[PDB]
Amino acid sequence: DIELTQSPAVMSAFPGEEVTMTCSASSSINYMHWYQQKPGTSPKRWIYDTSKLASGVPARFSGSGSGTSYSLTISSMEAEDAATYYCHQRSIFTFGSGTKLEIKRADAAPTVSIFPPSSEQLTSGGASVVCFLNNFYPKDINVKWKIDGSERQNGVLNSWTDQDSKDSTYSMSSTLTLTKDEYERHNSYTCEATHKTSTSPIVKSFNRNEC
Amino acid sequence: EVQLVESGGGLVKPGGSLKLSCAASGFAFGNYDMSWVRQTPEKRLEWVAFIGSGGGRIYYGDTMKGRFTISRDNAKNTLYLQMSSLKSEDTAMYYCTRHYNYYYSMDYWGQGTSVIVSSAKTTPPSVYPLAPGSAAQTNSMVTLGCLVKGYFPEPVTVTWNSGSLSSGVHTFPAVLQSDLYTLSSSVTVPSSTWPSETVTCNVAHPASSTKVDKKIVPRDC
Ligand SMILES: C[C@]12CCC(=O)C=C1CC[C@@H]1[C@@H]2C(=O)C[C@@]2(C)[C@H]1CC[C@]2(O)C(=O)CO
Repeated sequence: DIELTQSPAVMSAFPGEEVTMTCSASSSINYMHWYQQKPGTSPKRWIYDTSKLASGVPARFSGSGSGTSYSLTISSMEAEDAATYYCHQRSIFTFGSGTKLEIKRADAAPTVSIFPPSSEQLTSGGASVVCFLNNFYPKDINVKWKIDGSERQNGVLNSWTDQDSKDSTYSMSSTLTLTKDEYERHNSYTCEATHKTSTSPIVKSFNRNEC
Repeated sequence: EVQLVESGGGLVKPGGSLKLSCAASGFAFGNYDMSWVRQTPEKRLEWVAFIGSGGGRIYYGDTMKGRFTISRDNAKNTLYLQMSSLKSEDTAMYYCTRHYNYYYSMDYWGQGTSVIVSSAKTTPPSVYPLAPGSAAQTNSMVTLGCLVKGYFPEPVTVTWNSGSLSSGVHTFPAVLQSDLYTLSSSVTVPSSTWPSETVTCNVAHPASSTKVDKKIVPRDC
């Protein structure tokens, strides 16, 4: 069962940098192909037969390799290059798992905002407290929830957007879902964002016994 | 010019069957080897089936195990995939692809048709307005939102003021919660414009044929 592994899984670079990613095969094969995919669209043939560029592919891209080791290289990378690149070869069932190339930019702190459960949701017996952490960089950010002063960890779901196609920031939602009855037994709700742009968290909060 | 257009995907119970189709345009369909490739929820790409130009040569991926049948009708420029005894692991986006030469790169791909294998039933979303309430903001900008909860399957489409508020919008990837999907969308507008100018989220769920608008109104405290 000849299998493909790709390294790195994820990498980020500023425009202008040289980029290299690798595709390794468990035994020797030839004529490796590379496919480019961006969110919400189909894979696209990018490099084929180890070194041939597909139509529309700039000469900054090159493919090379032999045996058990293949690589895709980009000179002077451009923002439009950001995508996942997958290797594959004619005898392989499962494509390589991909290298996702992301765009490095200047650090940015999130704009944070918190929302109490709506009265309409409460009527139905559930209670979601929503916190948005918008337009930040890098992707790694820590969200902490405190209810009446004690950290809370159960019932939180976080969802990050794909890197933003115009400004290269990320955004994320952090949602604390509770039963209406559990929500009604506590008062202070806090969402805290800790990001490497500051040693001090960004804090948004509300008291349920207001409004 | 070249077009490959898939159809036939949808929700199917485990153990069920489905037939996918791929309509081809813009090229001599019968001169080309064709394939089906699927992408799982984990973004893994798996070569499902391959068929030679004349329909007399066929290959299948390792986990197919006789449950898939690729066929083609060169007179109607259509490729098919019959799928049977479906399992949860067969949930994926199914792509029609065309082969260039005999090293078997795939030089054209269709748009994909989504197959979801589970016992869940189509369910419309609840949509809730997210106003600041007791978390009132005070800057030059204000951020509002909509919570979309409890629908199946993906996707929903969210717009704000019918697409006229397009900048300042973040619609987050949905996540499974009690085996149903939930997402939120945020919009940011000058604080001088709300509530004086109305802000409404527009939620569409095609699978359930549902369309709801939720006006974001200041809360009655
Ligand atoms: C190049 C090849 C063999 C030679 C040929 O006339 C046509 C093809 C295309 C389809 C390929 C096939 C294989 O070599 C085995 C493959 C890769 C198959 C599609 C799925 C496959 O059956 C597997 O996934 C086996 O593990």
